[PDB]
Amino acid sequence: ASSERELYEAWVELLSWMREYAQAKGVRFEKEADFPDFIYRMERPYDLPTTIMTASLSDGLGEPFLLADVSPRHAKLKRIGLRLPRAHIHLHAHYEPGKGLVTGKIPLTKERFFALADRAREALAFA
Amino acid sequence: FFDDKQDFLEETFAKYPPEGRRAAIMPLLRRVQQEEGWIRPERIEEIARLVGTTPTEVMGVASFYSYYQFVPTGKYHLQVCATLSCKLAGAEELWDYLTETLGIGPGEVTPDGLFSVQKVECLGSCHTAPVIQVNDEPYVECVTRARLEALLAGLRAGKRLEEIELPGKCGHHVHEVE
Amino acid sequence: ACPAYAIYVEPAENDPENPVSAGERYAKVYEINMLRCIFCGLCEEACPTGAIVLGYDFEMA
Amino acid sequence: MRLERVLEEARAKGYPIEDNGLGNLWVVLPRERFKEEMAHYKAMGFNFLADIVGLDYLTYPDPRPERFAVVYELVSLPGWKDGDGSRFFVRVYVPEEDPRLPTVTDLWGSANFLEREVYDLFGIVFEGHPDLRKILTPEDLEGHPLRKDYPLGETPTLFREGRYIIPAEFRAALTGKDPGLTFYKGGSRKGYRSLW
Amino acid sequence: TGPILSGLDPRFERTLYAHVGKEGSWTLDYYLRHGGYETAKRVLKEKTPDEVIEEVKRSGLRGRGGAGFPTGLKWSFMPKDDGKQHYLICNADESEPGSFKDRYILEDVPHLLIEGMILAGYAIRATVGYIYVRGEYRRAADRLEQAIKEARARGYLGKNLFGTDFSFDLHVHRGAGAYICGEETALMNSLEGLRANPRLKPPFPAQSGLWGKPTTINNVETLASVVPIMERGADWFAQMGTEQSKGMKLYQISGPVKRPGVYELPMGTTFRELIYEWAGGPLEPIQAIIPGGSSTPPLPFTEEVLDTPMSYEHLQAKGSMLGTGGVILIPERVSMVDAMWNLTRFYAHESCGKCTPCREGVAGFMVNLFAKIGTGQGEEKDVENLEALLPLIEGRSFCPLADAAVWPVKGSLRHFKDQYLALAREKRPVPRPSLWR
Amino acid sequence: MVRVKVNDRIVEVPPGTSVMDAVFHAGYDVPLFCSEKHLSPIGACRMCLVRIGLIQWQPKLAASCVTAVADGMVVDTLSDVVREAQAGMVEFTLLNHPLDCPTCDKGGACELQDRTVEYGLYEKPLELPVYTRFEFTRRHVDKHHPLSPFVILDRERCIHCKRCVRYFEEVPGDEVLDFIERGVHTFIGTMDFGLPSGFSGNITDICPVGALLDLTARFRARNWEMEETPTTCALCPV
Ligand SMILES: NC(=O)C1=CN([C@@H]2O[C@H](COP(=O)(O)OP(=O)(O)OC[C@H]3O[C@@H](n4cnc5c(N)ncnc54)[C@H](O)[C@@H]3O)[C@@H](O)[C@H]2O)C=CC1
Ligand SMILES: Cc1cc2nc3c(=O)[nH]c(=O)nc-3n(C[C@H](O)[C@H](O)[C@H](O)COP(=O)(O)O)c2cc1C
Ligand code: SF4
Ligand code: SF4
Ligand code: SF4
Ligand code: SF4
Ligand code: FES
Ligand code: FES
Repeated sequence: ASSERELYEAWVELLSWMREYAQAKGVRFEKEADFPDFIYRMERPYDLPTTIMTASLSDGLGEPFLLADVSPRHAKLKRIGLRLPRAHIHLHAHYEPGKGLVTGKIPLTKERFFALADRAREALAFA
Repeated sequence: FFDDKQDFLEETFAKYPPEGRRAAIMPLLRRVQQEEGWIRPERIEEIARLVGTTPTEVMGVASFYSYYQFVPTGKYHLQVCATLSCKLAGAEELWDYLTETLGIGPGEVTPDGLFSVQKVECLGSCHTAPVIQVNDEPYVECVTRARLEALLAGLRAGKRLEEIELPGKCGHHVHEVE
Repeated sequence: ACPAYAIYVEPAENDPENPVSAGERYAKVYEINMLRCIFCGLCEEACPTGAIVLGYDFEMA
Repeated sequence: MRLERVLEEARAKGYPIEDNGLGNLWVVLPRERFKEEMAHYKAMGFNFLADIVGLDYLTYPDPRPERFAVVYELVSLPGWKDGDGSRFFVRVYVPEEDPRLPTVTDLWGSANFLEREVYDLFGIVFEGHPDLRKILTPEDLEGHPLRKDYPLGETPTLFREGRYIIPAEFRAALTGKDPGLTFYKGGSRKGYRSLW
Repeated sequence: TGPILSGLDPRFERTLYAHVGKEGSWTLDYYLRHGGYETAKRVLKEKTPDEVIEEVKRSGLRGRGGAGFPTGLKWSFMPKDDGKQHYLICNADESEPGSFKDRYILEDVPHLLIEGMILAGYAIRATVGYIYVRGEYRRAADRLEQAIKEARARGYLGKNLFGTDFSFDLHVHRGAGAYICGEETALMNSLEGLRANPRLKPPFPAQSGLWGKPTTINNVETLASVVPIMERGADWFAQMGTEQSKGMKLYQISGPVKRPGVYELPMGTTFRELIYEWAGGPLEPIQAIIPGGSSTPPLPFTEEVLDTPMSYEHLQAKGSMLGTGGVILIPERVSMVDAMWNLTRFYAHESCGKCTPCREGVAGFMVNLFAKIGTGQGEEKDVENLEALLPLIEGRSFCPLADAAVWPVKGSLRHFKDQYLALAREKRPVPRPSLWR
Repeated sequence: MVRVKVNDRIVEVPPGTSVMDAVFHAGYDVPLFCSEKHLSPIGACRMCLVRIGLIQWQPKLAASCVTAVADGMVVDTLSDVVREAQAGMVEFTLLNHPLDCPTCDKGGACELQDRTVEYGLYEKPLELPVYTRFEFTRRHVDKHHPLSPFVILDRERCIHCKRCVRYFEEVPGDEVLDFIERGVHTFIGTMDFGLPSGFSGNITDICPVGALLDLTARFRARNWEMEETPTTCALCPV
């Protein structure tokens, strides 16, 4: 699918929410990974508008409470995932042409995401 | 806690040898789970402290299963069957309706604080597929479009799940197709 | 990879907030000994990111 | 063709015949029987002595009879009148205690410089050579330096801040005797020959 | 039917489910007025331990929760006490989709079980029993505790039960849902309250188990079935089935079929009798049948399949196995792909993570393959891929879960191959029509 | 004592010592990722599969660590069915394991790394190259998380050996590490902060991959480059 473009612009969005939340709540942001296919890129063209494959909001003592990973450029069955550790939550945001970025069928928007984050924060984080 | 509940502890510590202490983790965890509707870290520090092993051990044991919730849950923790038998009778479509009615993802709680949704694998009530179990109180056997919408609309109105009326029957141990 | 031992690389840990290297580890010291150098392309081939790429010069002394 | 009467003979006389399936054949002759054997080769139509390699088996990982073994390559020069192309190696074990060995100066003229070299580089005193003297190495370096207990000798590579690299500890390639960096080698890394 | 022979007996009578469906069935005293604990009263003071082996050893009752070294034999390996109190663990965990037979034994005839465990207990020289009931059955666990309170009060469990020096008790131990606890070695960890993983199989439950001490594990059905055995006889028993597979068995069924449920049938009954005569005939025409458990290869819907006798020694030979007799019938309003898709998405959930072959291989490789095929971003190449993965997994795992997760997908490529090749080669997802009633 | 035969060489080897050792004793060689000296085997990595005849080859391939020797047994390392299976397990282990080698500090001495080049590569002499067959999205979780002033944990790296948890349970007797979720999500984590043991540090060497590394010496010079000087401790009377 042509989903590729549409996912990536959404991925920037997703990050954006995380940065605000980080300064807002008094919890840090931490880049985890960068795309292999950017480091080891070596003459290739480029499409991805950021370089961050995984990133997280941490309690402040280095344990994460919220993980966020996009699928890398090449691989099939692309998705964006979220996960709360220690509480087995594995969320699969897909993109659907004709809706937006959806968790299955429910639209993911900022309010949604922020609420999810605070329920995460409150259970798992000690900060 | 279990500070003022020392008979319950005494009961479960009596069931097992004095060196089989780690056994106590299964019942004790499940007690905390029911009474507050979830287990928060501090609880796990107590369970640990009691049973004579480090927190980290108990964290590992606790996190193994799939009943427990380590985030807040609604009043009616909906544990929807979604394994083969149930799938084949259309558990899929139930799960669409339920989730889109309540409006929440998993790990989220309905704005009321009455409804969490959650998948689970088989419950062993295949004859009466699809089926859901609401907390530790017996299975809402069958779920016809009516029975679902009835269950919800009733539950929002504060009844129990056995006092909300439900069309049809669902068998004792053999059933007949409606 | 080099057969003169001509490349001295002191690595260092990337500051998380101001990068100079895409990954997370970088080159705080990179010195290369030209007098010992033999001219290869084994360097260039080995650096898996294609970072070091032999030039166009000869006018040194 | 010429080769065959050597093979059947070696088998007859109890001289082993080592063989790689690489188009090389070695024939192991002891020291005593060498001279006369080597005489027979010259008669037998092996004109041309190509190589003399001194081999040091000090740290080889499978056992070996004696420490030093030299190996000659004798050839029958094809295109010449009795040219044939019958080319084969001869290996001759030599102890570490006594380094004696028969010269072949009187059976080829190639021998003259080559056998001198092997004296210089490995410690092998060649019996009856018209001349031995050190050649490649100056007379001011003791030992026959191409042996395997002898330091290659290294000198720091030098860089601006006062940083040096000692050559020998960058070197990451590991000898097959060595244990390797992890607990043990196995598999491919004790040798791998890609299937044909 | 005829002497020491399979097929529906014309003289049959229900035994185990002689009250089930009716109520007053968990009054101790109701049970008592139907010969409750009679069979125990006789046996403990009269018969020797050896006989309670031998009797069952002749009855020939092989395993009960899906295969098993003959009930009779599994019991011979005990040491018969060298300072170690034995433990009898009833595996009343009943995951395995489509299985739900044991459920009703606890809910409706608990006191049957309790007696069986008193019998069994005495045979293997035990003095403590754990019943590990599934983590999703509350009703069953209440109803079981209730029976144990009754029985414990009046001295049908307790000290000095009928003049012997056995004193044997049971405890309920509520699980918490995790299929892997179903395997007998995982279970020992579960009770001991350590994370569910298996353990090494060169020892067997018999020589070490729960806190080191010799355990014997049996499936609930088997344990209940010890009571008729000791009452009526191996001679009464023997009339049914082929030789060494005997007793009746609670075949159960689910999925589309006009009667779903439990049919207490004599052994050796065919699919035909079960599916038509008993289960009222089909709904939609059946595409394939998953014969017992869910850890079995599917068998196509065919006459030669339908007429196959259901037994552990004819279905052995028909290239599948037989789990708990819990058939699932698969209709043609879904494709086989969606059936195995859903099944192996179950196993990926119930992978435990310890084994490499099943961590990365099934729950990491396989799920994603199915998903790719069955969304139709497919390639022909994938069916070559998927097929070729299978022999690396089958052989080698540290626990028999994996081999149960490959076999259905193994089987579906031996017989039904075409359907997979169809959806891939034309690149189209599954057709999912309505199925919600 | 007992006659064990590995391939083409026969060995004596005292009875009660598992197959694995008899293999290595014979000079033939097989992988390993879950066992280690002084720890305890519990076959788990499922690497060390050989084939066994006692003679009559079995339809089941024993994991060398968890099966004892038996007299007159033949054990085969180099056999076509074996080699195939080894290729397999290597391939599975690498399936999820973040591509990060050059920047990993486990360098030229990453036990996974060394096994791969020894045994690896899946079926096909080649005329067209074969590399990976995964093409879905990898596992992604947390990495480079300090657990303590002396141990950094890059969780995602792990291959789920049991060596460290196993070590902790047996050896210092303090329990401070164990796996968390189940199925594929599994990851080692702690609920004690500072990692409190007087023997925390051993996990750095023991962990086969590069999951548990010694923070005090992270990023200072690549693994191979260091000059390795054997000597003796002098800070305490042992
Ligand atoms: N009904 C169900 O819920 C399920 C059915 N299954 C069936 O279960 C089987 C796997 O169960 P397992 O217990 O691993 O089978 P198994 O081969 O170990 O035999 C079953 C029972 O026999 C015992 N046993 C076997 N050999 C013994 C020996 N030498 N000494 C003492 N006891 C011995 C085992 O401990 C176990 O209790 C599968 O092959 C399948 O047929 C598979 C998965 C689930
Ligand atoms: C992964 C796995 C899961 C199992 N789950 C169950 C189960 O849920 N119920 C069951 O009765 N047997 C189950 N079994 C079969 C066990 O062998 C069974 O619990 C035990 O053998 C019962 O004793 P029996 O074999 O004497 O009947 C399972 C086996 C495996 C390998
Ligand atoms: S070209 Fe590079 S690799 Fe080669 S000697 Fe020079 S510095 Fe070394
Ligand atoms: S086969 Fe799977 S569920 Fe079974 S022990 Fe192994 S990883 Fe766990
Ligand atoms: S972090 Fe290391 S030692 Fe621990 S399980 Fe992982 S690979 Fe093993
Ligand atoms: S632990 Fe090993 S395989 Fe993983 S990134 Fe490091 S060097 Fe690589
Ligand atoms: S598959 Fe749903 S109750 Fe069994
Ligand atoms: S070393 Fe044998 S299974 Fe791991």
